[PDB]
Amino acid sequence: DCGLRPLFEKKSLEDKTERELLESYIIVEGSDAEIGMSPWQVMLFRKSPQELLCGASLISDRWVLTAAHCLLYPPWDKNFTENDLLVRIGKHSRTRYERNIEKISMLEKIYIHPRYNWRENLDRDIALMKLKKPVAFSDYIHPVCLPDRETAASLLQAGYKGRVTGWGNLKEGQPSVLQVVNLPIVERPVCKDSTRIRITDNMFCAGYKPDEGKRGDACEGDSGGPFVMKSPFNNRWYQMGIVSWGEGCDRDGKYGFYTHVFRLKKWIQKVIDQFG
Amino acid sequence: DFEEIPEEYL
Ligand SMILES: CCCCNc1cc(C)nc2nc(Nc3cc(Cl)ccc3C)nn12
Repeated sequence: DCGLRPLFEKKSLEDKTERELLESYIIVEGSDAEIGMSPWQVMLFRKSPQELLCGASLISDRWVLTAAHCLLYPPWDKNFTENDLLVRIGKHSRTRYERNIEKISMLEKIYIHPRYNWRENLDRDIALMKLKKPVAFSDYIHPVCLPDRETAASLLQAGYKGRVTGWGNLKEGQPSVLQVVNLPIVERPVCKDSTRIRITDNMFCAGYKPDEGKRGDACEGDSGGPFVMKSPFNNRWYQMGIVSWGEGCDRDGKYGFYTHVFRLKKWIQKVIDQFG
Repeated sequence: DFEEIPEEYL
């Protein structure tokens, strides 16, 4: 039942910008999200001090997907464990305890990809989190779909637009509510030529060219969040990427880099069936 | 500026 939103697809109602995504299938400079627009959006919350760590996504009633560098990053002495964090699902407001709406969960086990490369370019920047107990779905909480080989092949193309959501910085003040922005996928060559960092096949970049007029990007605080696309075949939302890294925020000639979810799906399946 | 979450979760 993944990827079908209670307040939209199931009622045959469209959100205000999804048409832009479908029309292309031939957070800085984002807008406030509509209620229930991204029911799979998760907030990684640190207990002490109470603070926003990263974004993440709900892929089932028991698992949450996020970026490995949100939990483990030796250069900044970051190394969190199960009890250092809380997962908050179904939110809209960044700072308020949305009573009766959001659900806060504890973590049972964190899984970081064995070959996550924090030393050089954040290659394989992905991690799974097993919640202590299943989250009940609702109008504001619903999992997103993971792509199958076919869906990934036909949607992950230069020019095609995806959607990124997060409570991160609005500029390189934080927002009051979840922000959203739609960005086009950029050709590998252009991605490579925009940075000194060695780019691997487990990443793709997104953003507008300096001449396209439109702009927008993810920023600090958004890492670990989902880059989603709506399939025009079955109308479901699929998570194609994970906000990984960027050089600054919304700089011209620069683009955001995302973890290529499908390329690492084997590991995801492996961990899920072997541990629950 | 985060709002106090219930101690039941902490
Ligand atoms: C490979 C080195 C990249 C340097 N920039 C980094 C380093 C680290 C540790 N974490 C980082 N998180 C982010 N967030 C991020 C993600 C996108 Cl998609 C676009 C703009 C930004 C801000 N950027 N970033």
